[PDB]
Amino acid sequence: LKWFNTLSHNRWLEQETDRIFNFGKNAVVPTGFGWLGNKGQIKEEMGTHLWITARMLHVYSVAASMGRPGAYDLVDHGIKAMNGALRDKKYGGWYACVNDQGVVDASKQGYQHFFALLGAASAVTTGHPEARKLLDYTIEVIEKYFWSEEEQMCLESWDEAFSQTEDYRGGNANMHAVEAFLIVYDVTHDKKWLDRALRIASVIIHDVARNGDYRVNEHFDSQWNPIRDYNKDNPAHRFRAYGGTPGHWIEWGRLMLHLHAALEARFETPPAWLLEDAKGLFHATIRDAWAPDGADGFVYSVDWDGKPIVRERVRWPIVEAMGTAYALYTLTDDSQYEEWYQKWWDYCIKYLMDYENGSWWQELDADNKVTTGKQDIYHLLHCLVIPRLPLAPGLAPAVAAGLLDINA
Amino acid sequence: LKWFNTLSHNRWLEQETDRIFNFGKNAVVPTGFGWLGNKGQIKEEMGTHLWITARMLHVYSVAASMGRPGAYDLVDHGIKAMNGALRDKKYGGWYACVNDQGVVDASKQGYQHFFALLGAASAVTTGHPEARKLLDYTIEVIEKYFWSEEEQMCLESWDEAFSQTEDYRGGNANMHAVEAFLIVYDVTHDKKWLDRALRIASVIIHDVARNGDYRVNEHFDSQWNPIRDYNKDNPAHRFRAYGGTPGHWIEWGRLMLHLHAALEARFETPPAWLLEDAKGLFHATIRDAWAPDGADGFVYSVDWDGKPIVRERVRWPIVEAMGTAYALYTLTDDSQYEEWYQKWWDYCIKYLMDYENGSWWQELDADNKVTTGKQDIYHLLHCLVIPRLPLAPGLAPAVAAGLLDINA
Amino acid sequence: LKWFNTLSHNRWLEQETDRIFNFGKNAVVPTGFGWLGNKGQIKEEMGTHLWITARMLHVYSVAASMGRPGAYDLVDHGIKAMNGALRDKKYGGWYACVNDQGVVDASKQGYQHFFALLGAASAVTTGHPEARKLLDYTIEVIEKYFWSEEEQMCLESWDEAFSQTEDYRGGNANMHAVEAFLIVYDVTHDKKWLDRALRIASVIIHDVARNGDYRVNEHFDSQWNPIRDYNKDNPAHRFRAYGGTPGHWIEWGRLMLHLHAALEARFETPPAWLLEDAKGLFHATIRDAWAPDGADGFVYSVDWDGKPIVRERVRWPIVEAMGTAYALYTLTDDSQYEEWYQKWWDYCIKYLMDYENGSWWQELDADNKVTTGKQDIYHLLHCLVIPRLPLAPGLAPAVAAGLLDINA
Amino acid sequence: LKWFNTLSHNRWLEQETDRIFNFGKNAVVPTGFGWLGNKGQIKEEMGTHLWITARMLHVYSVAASMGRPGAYDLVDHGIKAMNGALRDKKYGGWYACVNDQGVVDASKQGYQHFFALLGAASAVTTGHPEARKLLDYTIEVIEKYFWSEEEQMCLESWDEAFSQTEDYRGGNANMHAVEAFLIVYDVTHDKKWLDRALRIASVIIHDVARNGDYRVNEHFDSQWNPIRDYNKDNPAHRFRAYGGTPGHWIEWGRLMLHLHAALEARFETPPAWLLEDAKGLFHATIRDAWAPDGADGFVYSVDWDGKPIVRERVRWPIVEAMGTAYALYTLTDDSQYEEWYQKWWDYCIKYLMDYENGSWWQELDADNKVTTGKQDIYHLLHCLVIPRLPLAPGLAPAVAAGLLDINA
Amino acid sequence: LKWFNTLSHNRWLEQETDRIFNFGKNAVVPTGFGWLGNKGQIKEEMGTHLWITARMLHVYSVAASMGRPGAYDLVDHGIKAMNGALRDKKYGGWYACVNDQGVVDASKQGYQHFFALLGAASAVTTGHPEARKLLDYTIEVIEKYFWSEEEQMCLESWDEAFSQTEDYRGGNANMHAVEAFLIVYDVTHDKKWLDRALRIASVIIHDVARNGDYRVNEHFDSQWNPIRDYNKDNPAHRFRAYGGTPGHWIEWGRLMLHLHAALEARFETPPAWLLEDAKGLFHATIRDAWAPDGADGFVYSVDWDGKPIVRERVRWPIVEAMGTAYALYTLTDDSQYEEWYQKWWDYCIKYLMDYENGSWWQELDADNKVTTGKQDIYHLLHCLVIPRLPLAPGLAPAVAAGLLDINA
Repeated sequence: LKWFNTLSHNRWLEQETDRIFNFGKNAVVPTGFGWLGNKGQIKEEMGTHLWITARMLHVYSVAASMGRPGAYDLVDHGIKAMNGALRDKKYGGWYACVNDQGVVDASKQGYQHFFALLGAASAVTTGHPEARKLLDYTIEVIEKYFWSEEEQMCLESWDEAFSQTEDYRGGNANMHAVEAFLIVYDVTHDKKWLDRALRIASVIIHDVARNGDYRVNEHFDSQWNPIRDYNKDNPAHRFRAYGGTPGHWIEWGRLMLHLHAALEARFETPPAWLLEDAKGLFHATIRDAWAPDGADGFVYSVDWDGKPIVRERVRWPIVEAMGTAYALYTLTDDSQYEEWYQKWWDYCIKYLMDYENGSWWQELDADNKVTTGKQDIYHLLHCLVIPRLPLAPGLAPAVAAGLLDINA
Repeated sequence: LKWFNTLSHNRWLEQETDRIFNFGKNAVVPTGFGWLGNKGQIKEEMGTHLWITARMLHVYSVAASMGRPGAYDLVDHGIKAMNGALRDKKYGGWYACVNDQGVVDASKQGYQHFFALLGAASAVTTGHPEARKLLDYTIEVIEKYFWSEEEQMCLESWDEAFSQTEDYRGGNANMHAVEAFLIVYDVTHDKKWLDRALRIASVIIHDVARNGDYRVNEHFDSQWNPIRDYNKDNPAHRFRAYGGTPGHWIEWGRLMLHLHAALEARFETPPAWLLEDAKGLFHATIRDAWAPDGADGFVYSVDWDGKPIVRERVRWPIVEAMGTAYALYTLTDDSQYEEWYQKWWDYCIKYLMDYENGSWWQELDADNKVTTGKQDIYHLLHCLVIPRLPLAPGLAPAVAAGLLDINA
Repeated sequence: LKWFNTLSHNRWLEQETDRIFNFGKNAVVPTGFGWLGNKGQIKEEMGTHLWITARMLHVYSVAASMGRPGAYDLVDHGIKAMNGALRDKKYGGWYACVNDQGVVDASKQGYQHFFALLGAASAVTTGHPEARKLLDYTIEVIEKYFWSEEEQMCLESWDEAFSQTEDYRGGNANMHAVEAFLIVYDVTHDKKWLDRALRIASVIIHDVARNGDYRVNEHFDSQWNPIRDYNKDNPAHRFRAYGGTPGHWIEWGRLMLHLHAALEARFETPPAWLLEDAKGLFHATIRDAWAPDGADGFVYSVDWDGKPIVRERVRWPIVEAMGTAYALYTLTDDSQYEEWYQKWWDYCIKYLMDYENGSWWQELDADNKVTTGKQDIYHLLHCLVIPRLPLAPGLAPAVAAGLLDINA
Repeated sequence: LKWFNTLSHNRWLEQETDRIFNFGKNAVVPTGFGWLGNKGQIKEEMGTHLWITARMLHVYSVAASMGRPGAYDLVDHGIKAMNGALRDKKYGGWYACVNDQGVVDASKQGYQHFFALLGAASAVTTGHPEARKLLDYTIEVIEKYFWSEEEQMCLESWDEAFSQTEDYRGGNANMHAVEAFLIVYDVTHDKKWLDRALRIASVIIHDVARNGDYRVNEHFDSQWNPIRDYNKDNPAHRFRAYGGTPGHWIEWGRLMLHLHAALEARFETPPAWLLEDAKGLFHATIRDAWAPDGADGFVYSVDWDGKPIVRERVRWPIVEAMGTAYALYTLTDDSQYEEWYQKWWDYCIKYLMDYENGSWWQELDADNKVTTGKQDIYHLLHCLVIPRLPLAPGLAPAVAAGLLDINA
Repeated sequence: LKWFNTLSHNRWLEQETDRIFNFGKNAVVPTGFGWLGNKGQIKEEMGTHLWITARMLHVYSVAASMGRPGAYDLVDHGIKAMNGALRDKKYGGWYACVNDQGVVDASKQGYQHFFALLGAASAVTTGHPEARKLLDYTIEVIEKYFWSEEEQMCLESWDEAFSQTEDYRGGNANMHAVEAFLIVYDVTHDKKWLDRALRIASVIIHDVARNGDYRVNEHFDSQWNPIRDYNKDNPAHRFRAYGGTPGHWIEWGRLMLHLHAALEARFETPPAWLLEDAKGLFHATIRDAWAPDGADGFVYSVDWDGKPIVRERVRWPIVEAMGTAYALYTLTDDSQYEEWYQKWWDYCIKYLMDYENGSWWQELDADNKVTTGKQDIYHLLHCLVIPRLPLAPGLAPAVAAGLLDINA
């Protein structure tokens, strides 16, 4: 019944957190962080990705501030890799993927860059001597090719040379921008980062999503008009999945509570829609995606009527669900959020956690059985560490500030 | 020996704080806050000053967050005043002094308007519904008439209608700008107010002061050139007194350590000179001003050779010295600072504190005897509340944030 | 903004509490506790009432557990008084009032007898060797003559010989029954006391009061039919005042939250009507009684249309209101409650608290000006100690359990 | 029932402590500390006593460590006095009493010299730059004239020139020696001080008082043989009163518990008899001296059969009893000691504490009415501060070490 | 960035500590504690060493105070061994090494005897019934054969029958004398041991080392004259290595700060050279031994110009360095010290820590690679437990006093 803000529960979280930090260290390769498989081994053919490398940089900055030996070393390894092979020393920014043999993907993807921004901002909290310089440059690359001052939104991607930008606008790239902007804000207080976050949110969530029963529209045209039918011919395709992706909805919910908390931290009454929409997104994720087909677990994608499409149970959606449950609980003090949190934890240790091979499974059947791959651990901190910290400042900043278990 | 961060000492501090909060409540007048005498009674002839009203608003905002019944009411009263008689509903800003019958001094003085800015920013920490609006307005007045974007420094004064500004630039008005700016920053988290703080300081302190044996130059010309000879003719005129007034020097010291803390708070390695010049100003104050004439206490004014001019022991100087002692202790951990703090407290209860008539005496003999008036209580928080709080965020913000005694 | 559960605010409350404990100790007389006046002097003309003596036994039982010397002495004195002259050693129970010259009022009043029960129960929390025996006896009297087993409610009063009970039924006697039952429950855990309390509440509040816009109906005939007309022609009369007396409404609200908490404390989900009706009574009190006539303060009585009658501002109503704000804040975390709490504290120090003569003024005219009796300090604990403790166990029990400031 | 180690009780103790510190402040005279009267006025005819000056030095060293401004100044004043007129700069040691004109009593009294030792040892805990030098000189005087290496006990007194020691031996001088030795041990860790303490206690308490039903024999001859009849011709006379002085008995009790604690603090199992005899003395004190004549309170002197002689209730005996009660509770956790403590506090606030004129009354008649006088406050710390500290290290050392309320 | 005094870091340290305690329990052999191998197995051929046995007694006294089941049993085993086969029941003291068949090495080694003194003093903190007896006897052996009252320094060794002492004096034997003396002082509170410690250090460090650029000279002739060339014929032989061994330098640093803390605790201002030289020894160790040959880590020995000799990276040197970093940080609050600590922890988990086979590796190449014995864990408490305790009292005493994590 009572788990939040209790030391007994938090100790359990910390212990699982260590099991996860330990699992991730096996990803260290020369050009950064490799792709970990079902037993924690590296999948060379996957090479070294930008998004995975930036996330880890962020992940071990948190671990370093938690006083773990070797984490800081991984942070140094992350900074050097962001100044290495992955960095396009010719056109700027970072390549999408590279291996020891050279570049595998030279495309410049927005979401992957905002993750670079997050990594840098979090790396700054560790005080690493090269971190602040990495963030400065990253902020430059962002403002030069990913943040549109005319649209006041984020772009999707570009070719290596940054010659032509894709005629597509997405909710995922802008969501990770809001995520990164929050931390850049915490380590700069340059007002623009927060306003830009609130701006991205008022558009994709308070405007579009909210008028559609809180089902986030992911695809927009270059003029920022919803492209509802996008990918309607490739329904099961995960990448840019047709319809709405509920996991994203709930993640968006939390981010807005962090926006809410940031404003409150500076004695500023936050706009009421942040909390309203956060709940809206939270309830809509449970309404359409939680156990809608005869079994527990969150389905991956849903159509515009609330009906499931991809019913596989992928790991991160429920992980984000827990993080959001905690955020809502923190601002509402409403027990229903803690009940969902506890319920989701029971599900996780029942079907997702793998104590035999390490970490948690990537995804399961619509019947929650293992069937395809665990290259990420970054999301896990949102249900393992976030519940031990206030909502402001952000994740890394708060740990670095010694706020862990502050409310317990 | 050990007082800082001890609950026993802090309880003592809190109890005297209440004695003083109580003393000040009697200043309440229809147009704002009156001028209190040696027995806690209002001196009607003095009328209602803008600087006293603004300071009192600041003061009770702190008391309000400390949970003192009545305080919030006085805050409301202060905001009503800042919106009423004191305000120039024609040219903007506030009149220097007014009364029940009309305006007494329509001039618009910088330092007084900066206290207006501090008062509104502090009031914002109480959450009073009319506070934020008051601050925004004050921000307008300040950026239009007192903060010079071209000079990148603060002006001194304007006539009522703001037709022409005074061909003078003073360290005091700009010092209270830094003071107010730090709080505005705490309740807006906007980078500029802090950038403006450092700027003001790099000039008046790191440039001029540091090159003048840390004796702060007070009077300047419209081109910010030091007018060392200012008032060398006129007598011991307190108003823009000739030479250097040490109390201000030690005050600048603390202000820069608050600036230091703010930068550290947002994970930014602060300039090494904030702390260097802090120590410098501290030492210089003791050097020329502490017991230089056969008796304990701080002299009021000193000349460019460091020789006392006005030898009267005014209250606020030693009060600020204590505050600065605490700040330097917090950032250096050097025991000499704590020794001075205790040394100064003993002096205060022995010669300044008036348990008989209330509050503290405002000024003493060169021999520490009461002679020729207790209109302020704002300074006292610097030696009664600041020692119970971290250096970041500022006074009012920290109390409202529940940081009182956090380090004890 | 934030006072509840903050050590700074609670320190203020404690210090005021000590000022009140000191004031009431001047009421000690040979037969029990006297009636204190405006300067804290005994008004021996008033004699020694049963209710005042029972209340003081309760008050100093709290003071005693708070570690105040002398307090226990008053508790001992209170018990001896309950076993002495005040006790009807012929027919049982206690006279309504006596003096050094004999019995002044031999009537057996219910509410006073229930206060006797509260007194005995609280005294038991001190461990005084004679308290338990006093409570056991008090139980007999109560179950024998004041808790109608047939009516499942409380009787009003009896003649000295308990031969005929009054043909009237009131809310006040039954409300103080609830108040006392909660504590007996805390010191016995005999299910009946809590059940009886719920029963009383369900009838007077959930059934009657709730159907009449949460305006509590005080007068009933022996068949428990409300006598809405009762005392009509005598409006200004306060004994069994005509219409509704809001002060009682809000008090019932708190008591019901204590029942709520009592049930949660034994891992039982409480019925929702408790919290629902508490909010109803609270809002109902603000609606009709708070500043309804162009001046702050709670009116004493109101009619069935919510229109005022006795517009004097009596002390206990706003004191109880504050206690209820705290109880409701504690169960909903809704800040509106804390705001009222602070607003009322500012009102109390501005017009009620008397630092010059001691304690608080007991009454003000409709314009909040002091009229001219300062007996009772019992109510004050509800706004001074209650806010520093959980809602379960009850007041005296909680302090004896060492829970003072447990949530701060 | 529960006061020991509760913050509520300890806050009460501290507040009363401040009321007492303030009182003693007026004793400051050019030669040290004067003799305070019933209104806190200096009774000039009494002059400046060594024992009073030494005690006050000890007292304000505690106050200084508690963070009280002005206290350290008094410590400084005390040290200068111990190096001024009171000090026999010709023969060594200190005159018993002096005034502004000269030496009033040149005798070298042992109990007063041990208070000098206590005062210095306590002053050392404040860090005062002259404290150590004072302690070292005091130690030299002690070993030179008051600690008999041949007798392995303390001497009584000498003439001004230290050429003729008194042909008498007393327990009071040896008892204060133990009290001082404990603190010297705390600020030096030279085993000899604690070993001498044990030796003194083993002889006077364990080898003599214990065989006398725990009635401490105070008068001995030079061969340390008891002089039971000492002054049988003038019982009523205070100085070296006939028979036993119970206040001393219970005080020896506490001192042996601090000794017990000191041994525990160095991981050494303390002899069983220290605790056994402490219980012994405490019991005997209640037996013969507590309310044995029809009214509460402790009588001053007792006959060898346990019969009262001097029945006036002096202040310190009960003050010390409370301290010992705390010490025995701490080592036995037996509630009976806490009950006595509370009972005695009730007695104190009722008969001894004087809130009207200041401090506490020094003496009351057999019926507990103020008689005839407030020259001491040193004993009061034993019931006001001792209870907030562990038994090791001693009073001044523990406060200086930041142990106030450590167990609360 | 921030690890010291953070619960999150200390939890990491406690958990590794348990892993370490678990590894050492396997060393139990009938005659005391055996020599453990790289897989935690007993190397029977090495037999039972006095130094190892004494170190484990010490180690498990700490584990026992930390509440670990089994620990106290190992403490008991340790005491039995020190009273058994190891003890020379004919000439006194202990044999340097023995096995089940008899005595392997009958020489009486000073540094091993001082470890016996440390083990006994540490054992005393557990309260074991036979500890004090062992400590008492060890004291007698030490004062009779290893502490020279004429030299005011420690002797090196003797033959079995104690007929002739070695014509040599070493800094190592005297260093562990200071280490043991500190703990003897904590369990005897006899300044004699702290005086002897302060004396040892004033000679070995403030005298010699400080004048040789803080390069500690360890080989001396019987007249205490440095033997700079000692073992130049065996420049790669770790035993009494030629030149300087930095590991020892930094260790002396920490020891002197414990000595500093010890003096502070008894309110005695400590000699400034303790902290000054500690800083000096710290800097010297980094200057000459940290990464001086193209790879991270500390070299084992260095010549008189600071040039490396033995370049293998032995375990204990860096472990001691982290301990000293903590102590310096604790007394200077200077960030560089924490940065080194963190930097060194990252190195340890990277190359030294062996989760695969248990404990940590004992030695590495100049390239930090493992090669061709894990007989110790005593050193590990200096980087695992010391950072969770204050500097006074010492390690075992402080844990037994409940100070673990007191500053976090």
